[PDB]
Amino acid sequence: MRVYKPEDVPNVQLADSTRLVTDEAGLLSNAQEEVMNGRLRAIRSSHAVEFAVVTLPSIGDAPLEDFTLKLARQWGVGNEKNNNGLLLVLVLDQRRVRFETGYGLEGYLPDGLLSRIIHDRMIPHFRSGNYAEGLSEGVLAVQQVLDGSLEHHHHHH
Repeated sequence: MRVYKPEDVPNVQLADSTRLVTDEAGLLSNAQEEVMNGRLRAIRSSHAVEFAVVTLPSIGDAPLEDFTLKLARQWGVGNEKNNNGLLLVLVLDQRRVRFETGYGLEGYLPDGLLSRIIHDRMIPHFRSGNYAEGLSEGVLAVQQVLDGSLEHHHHHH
């Protein structure tokens, strides 16, 4: 159990803009991460959306929803409601995940929808102990929402 804060997470969206995946919890693996990289990168191109996935061992007593916002803002992807940007953070000691949308995804992915996706895919796996399966299908769920709506490479500004 190691406590993590926003500036304890490696700022991948400061350099790794083609990966977007961040495993600190040690729950994912190179294969799972690389397959997820292709998914996030596909969205990063097709829908132009900055979708970053992060996993942490523990946040301790830190507020999960506020945590995601703080991390997204410093990375830019959520800096006072960024257009096509979305953050995802998993916390092992809490067994919970939380999404963070800026403003450009409000016409696609509402917070409530993202909250439901947690119950639809993440929870059933976390109950079985499948953290990797929960994350992967949680990401795929968000992906398919966009993939089904934006039939063509769509750029906002």
